[PDB]
Amino acid sequence: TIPADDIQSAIEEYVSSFEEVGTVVDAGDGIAHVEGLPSV
Amino acid sequence: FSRILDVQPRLAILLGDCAVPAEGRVRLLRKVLERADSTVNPVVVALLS
Repeated sequence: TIPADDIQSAIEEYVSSFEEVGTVVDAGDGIAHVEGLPSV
Repeated sequence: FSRILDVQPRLAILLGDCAVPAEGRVRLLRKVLERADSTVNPVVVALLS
């Protein structure tokens, strides 16, 4: 007795529920690491 | 539930999102679970959530 519905379009019920600025985490000597910016 | 989670790992991976906040995660999760009531027990849902 398991949820064998196989209606994974229920994932759709959630997917449908869904300017980029990052932040310097460390810097020095001319190098900088930037957290964020998922689409660079 | 581990069986049905592994055999179609799409749902497994879309639950492995590290950076994404977990409120939508648990929403999605319980929701998919109590989509059917073959999981009458709620404490399983509490554990997994």
